[PDB]
Amino acid sequence: DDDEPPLSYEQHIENIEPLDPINLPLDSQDDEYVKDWLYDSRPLEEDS
Amino acid sequence: MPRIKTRRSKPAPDGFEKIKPTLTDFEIQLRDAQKDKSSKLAAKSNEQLWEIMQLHHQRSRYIYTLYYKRKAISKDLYDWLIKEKYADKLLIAKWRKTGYEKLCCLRCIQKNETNNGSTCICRVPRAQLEEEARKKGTQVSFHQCVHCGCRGCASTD
Amino acid sequence: YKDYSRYQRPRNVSKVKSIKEANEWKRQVSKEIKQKSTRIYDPSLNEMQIAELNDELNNLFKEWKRWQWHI
Amino acid sequence: FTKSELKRRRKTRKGDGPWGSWSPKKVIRNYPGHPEGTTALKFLPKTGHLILSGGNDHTIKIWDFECLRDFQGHNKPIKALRFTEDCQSFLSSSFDRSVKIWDTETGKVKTRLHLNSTPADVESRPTNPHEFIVGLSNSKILHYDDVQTYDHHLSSILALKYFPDGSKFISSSEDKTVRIWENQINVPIKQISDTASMPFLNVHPNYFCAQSMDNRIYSFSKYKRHPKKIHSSAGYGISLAFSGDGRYICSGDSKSRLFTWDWNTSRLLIPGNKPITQVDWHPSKVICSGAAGKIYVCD
Amino acid sequence: NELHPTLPTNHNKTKLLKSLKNTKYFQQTTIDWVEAGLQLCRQGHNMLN
Amino acid sequence: MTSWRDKSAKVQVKESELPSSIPAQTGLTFNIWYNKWSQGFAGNTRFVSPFALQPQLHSGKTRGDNDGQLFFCLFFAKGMCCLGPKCEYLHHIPDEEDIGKLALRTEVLDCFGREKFADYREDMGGIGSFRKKNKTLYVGGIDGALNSKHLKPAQIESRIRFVFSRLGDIDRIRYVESKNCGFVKFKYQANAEFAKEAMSNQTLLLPSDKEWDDRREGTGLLVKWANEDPDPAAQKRLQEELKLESLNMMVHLINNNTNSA
Amino acid sequence: LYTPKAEMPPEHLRKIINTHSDMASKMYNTDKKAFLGALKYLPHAILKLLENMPHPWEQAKEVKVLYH
Ligand SMILES: [Zn+2]
Ligand SMILES: [Zn+2]
Ligand SMILES: [Zn+2]
Ligand SMILES: [Zn+2]
Repeated sequence: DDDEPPLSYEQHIENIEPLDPINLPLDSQDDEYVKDWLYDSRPLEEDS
Repeated sequence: MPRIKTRRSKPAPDGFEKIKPTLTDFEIQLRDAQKDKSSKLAAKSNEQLWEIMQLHHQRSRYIYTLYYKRKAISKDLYDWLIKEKYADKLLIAKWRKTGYEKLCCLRCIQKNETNNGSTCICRVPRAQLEEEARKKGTQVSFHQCVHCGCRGCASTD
Repeated sequence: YKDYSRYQRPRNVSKVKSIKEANEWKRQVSKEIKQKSTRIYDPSLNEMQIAELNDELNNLFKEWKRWQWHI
Repeated sequence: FTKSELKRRRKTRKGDGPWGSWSPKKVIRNYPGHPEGTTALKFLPKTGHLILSGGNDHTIKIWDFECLRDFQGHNKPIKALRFTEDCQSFLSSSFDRSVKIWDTETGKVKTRLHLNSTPADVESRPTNPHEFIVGLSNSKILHYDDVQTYDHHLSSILALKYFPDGSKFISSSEDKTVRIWENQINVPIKQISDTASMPFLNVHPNYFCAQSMDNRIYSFSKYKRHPKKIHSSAGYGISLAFSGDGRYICSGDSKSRLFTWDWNTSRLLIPGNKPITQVDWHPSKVICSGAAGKIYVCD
Repeated sequence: NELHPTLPTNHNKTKLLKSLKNTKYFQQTTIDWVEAGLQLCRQGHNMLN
Repeated sequence: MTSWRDKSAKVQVKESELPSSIPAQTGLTFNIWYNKWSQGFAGNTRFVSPFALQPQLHSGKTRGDNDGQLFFCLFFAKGMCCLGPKCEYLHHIPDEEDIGKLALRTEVLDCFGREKFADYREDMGGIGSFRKKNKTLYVGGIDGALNSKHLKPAQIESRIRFVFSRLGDIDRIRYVESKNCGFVKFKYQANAEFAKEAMSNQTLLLPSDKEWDDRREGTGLLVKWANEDPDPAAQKRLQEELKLESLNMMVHLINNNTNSA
Repeated sequence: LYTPKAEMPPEHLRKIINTHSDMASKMYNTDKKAFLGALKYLPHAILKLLENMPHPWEQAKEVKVLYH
């Protein structure tokens, strides 16, 4: 509603658990190399 | 990596629950400080900022003392705390250096932000500040740093 | 709020209410007293007009007596 | 300066360091312990050291402002309780058609007042006169010698107050009127019909009263309210409280009528059970009895 | 888009945020994206108001 | 010393007890840039100050005393300073030692640190001008201060003589009944600037009066800067003191040329 | 010389935006000017926000912000 202000993050959002994301089932054998890191936020971010 | 317990977040290491009750107690203090205590003074509003910089300092100082002074947490836990934002990576690192072990803030050392290229006053030893109070004949005209309110991070003090 | 610049006299003086309220109705007479007093001395030459305007003055000035009388 | 001398100086700051020095309403406390709902609450007028809280379990439990003592002796729900200023007496009134006195000294019933027709829902102690003012479903106010009966409105009388000057007794009823009583003449001095049942009233500690209704809280020598279908209390700080049956605590100023805050209480570990039945301030704190079987302290 | 290329300039040594970071008045932290969005909506409404 | 230097300054008003920042509603919607009310008419806007200085009570050492602060707390004068001993400015009646510190500074700005302006405000209110060393206050609006009690004409001056005597050394106090107003002249300008903000929007009630419960309902008095004194009994005193000021400056000025040679 | 701009707690930023909810005091006068002066920069902040929007696979995305 346009009457209500945008709700504060720390009271109404920060505490709640997020939800499941849109991740494909994923194969275990065909997709072995990529299933560890395909859905990371930054993939392979600390892999030197 | 995010403070939120996402699915991406790696679960807790082993020694965490022995220090979780203190860490939650620092957390609830931080939630209280940000509650929009509406004040009128500018002197009161930045004191509310000064309490927040104090609480966040105290939490990281505790985690620093556990890993380095007491070695009572594992390194896998201690890296997990830093990756999950419970402690400040850089503020801890300054404490390892021999001059900056009682450091107020990352903000306080910075030469660039100030007018002249100097650290803030709360980086000067008090006994030196007492000396110009002897020189000027006037008691020391410093009480709290503006960007935290510190009263001497100085290692000698 | 509620201005007092909108409404009428209101007609009866005794029916008006507490003293902090009739104070502003009272100055809501005095301005038209001031305005039409300045409209007395004008050389605008309409002698019939300023006669009916003189009667309106005497009417409002009697009201000004009555608002003071209630207080 | 030396490292030892500089060590003894550094402890002279009060805190450990580095901050160690050189040189609206909210809910503070929740109290359970009544078995049934809590209908009335009164506070000690002299010391502020205790509460006197009625109940729907017929008991009276004296709470420390911990539970000190229990006062039984009524057979049914205690609708109203009032403590006396110049006396060490407590006048309790219940649904059992009796106004029972209490000696605070020995904790025993002294006197029972008689001849009410039906359940007695109000007791107010007149300040100077050593009188008792009870009102009820009897549709009349009985002035008790601690004598006069006042031809009442037409329906049951919800709230009654006493004041030392004229209009000694202010009364409120479910015929949607509020009468100001001339008790020596024993007839109405003034009628206030502006309410559209008036369940609660409160005397300002300005010589006025705050009158309640379903959706409009008025004052009498308005207050901006939306739909708060129906207790009132006036702090010495001007602030005027309003207890709701929809769990809303409506805080207001008794100068601009403005409502500066509205809260919502957490029920207990039913949603219909969360009203506030009664409320009172001390002689900076707010003590509200709720139908969730708990007393809450608002700071 | 491919018929008319607009070539970038090489003397643009001052980006916005890089020069804007240098001042004492700005500070730097890390927070959630949704929190960043809600702050911008609260700030952006507060600016237009 | 015994009344001021012995104790420390006391918190006058609690920070929760401070008034709301929004003014009383004299319009339809609040304006956010200009913190005022916009639509409709504009009513009155003056009210009696809820707070007042008890000078022998609230004076004491503060934080500005140890720092060598030159300026007095603005809300010490209104009776409104919530910092108490933690406040950066001074909390006491200006003295000869204090105005001696302000001597190089008083020329362009007041004892409260606010900068003086070129010419006076239209109603002679506000801070003041640096062009004239005004030491005389126009005590006006006395009817709304007294809550429309009559009293007499000289008892009103008795209220003025008691209140302003606590706020500094006085040159003279004159009350005029036909003009229903007072003229208070001080020894120093800094007392006059201090007593101006101290006594703006106050009331001369003295709780031995019956309206003491209704001191808030009134309008409140106006202390503004005074114009010149038009009677020649005072005009001849002006150029007499201006003559003595000039003779005291020439002795100081030939010693500058004595050292210059 | 030079250093790496300081890292600040999230609670330091969140206190500020909570404090500037209802700004009617006299202390806010410079900060009221600041909001108008930042209005020119505001389409730049919208670009840095919408390009950093979390893609569908991720629940929450922690971005690094620069605030007044
Ligand atoms: Zn610091
Ligand atoms: Zn510092
Ligand atoms: Zn510091
Ligand atoms: Zn002060």
